[PDB]
Amino acid sequence: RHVMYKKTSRDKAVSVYLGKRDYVDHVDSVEPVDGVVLVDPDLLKGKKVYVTLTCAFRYGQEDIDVIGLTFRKDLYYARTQIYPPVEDPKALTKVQERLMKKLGNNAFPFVLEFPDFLPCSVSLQPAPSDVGKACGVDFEIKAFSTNNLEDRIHKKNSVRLMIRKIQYAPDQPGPKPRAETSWQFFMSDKPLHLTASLSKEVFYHGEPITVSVSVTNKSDKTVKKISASVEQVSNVVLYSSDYYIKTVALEESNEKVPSKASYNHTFSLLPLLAYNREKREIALDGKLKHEDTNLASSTLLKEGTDRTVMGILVDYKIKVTLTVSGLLGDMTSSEVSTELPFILMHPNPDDMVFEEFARDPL
Repeated sequence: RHVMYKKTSRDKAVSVYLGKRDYVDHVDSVEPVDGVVLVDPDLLKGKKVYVTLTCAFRYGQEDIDVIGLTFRKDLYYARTQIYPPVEDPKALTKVQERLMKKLGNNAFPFVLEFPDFLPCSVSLQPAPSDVGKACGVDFEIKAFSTNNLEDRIHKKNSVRLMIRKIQYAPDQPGPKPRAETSWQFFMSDKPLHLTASLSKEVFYHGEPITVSVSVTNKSDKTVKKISASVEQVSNVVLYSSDYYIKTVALEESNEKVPSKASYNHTFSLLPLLAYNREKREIALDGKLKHEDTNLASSTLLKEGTDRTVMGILVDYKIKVTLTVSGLLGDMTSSEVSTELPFILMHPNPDDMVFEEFARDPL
């Protein structure tokens, strides 16, 4: 039941059709943006029609196109003239052949490649107070008509589609994250040993993360609490050096571990945007008002990269923490912690209808 997405200018002259709203970064390659522009030669006053792909960092507002932006940096730009055809034909995708069958002779195909240096879609949801801290990386497909490229491009003559670049890679094979720490308290004869492990390195939005915690308490002190959490750390790397950290999942266990006792337990942590709607100064992969918006993926920096092109560096870790105390009198508590980095990823996005491009609301 394959769906195609479309959107048209107000002047109805140009009209863009795409196979997807979201194009997948596969780490070593990116699905290109292939679609067709449907023009009306008569409405076009002998004009040419171009399509552009633009990746931009924005800071200060929640879109690149709105006025009031403190800062904008264009990370990538590419333009292709689809009409009149400047020949250079290519092997149409199945999507483009299908689209053209149904749309007829005024459907001209295009393909716009992503380079490998670009970031994925990432957005920082600001605090309701500090909305000037909003920033992110937007991708825009824009088709438009013009007599001369020097001329201003009116909103009526153009059509913008705000696509996403989302990242997926397989979770096997990989390593098993593991972290140990020992702490021998003053006048304890043996130490308290803490161990945490994950089954793999890569997890997908919606996938429970099971943390295996293991405590060997040879101390004289008592473990009074055991918490396991997901922490999202964000580092803005363009315009300003904003830092953010958010707990996006937490499971605790008041089950004590007495002196001279051991304890094994698995936790199951679900870092979903569903349970973090209230939170702000948090990194997402879209606008909060859309259904398809998730938490942000882990930033994968590639060898010899300019970090700053990423716009926002996002990383995830599990934190396991034991709260430890004496049994009576001196109740001074102490924490014993271990951290497990992991990669959070978009899950794999596994006749012909047309839907409007606009993304489903919440």
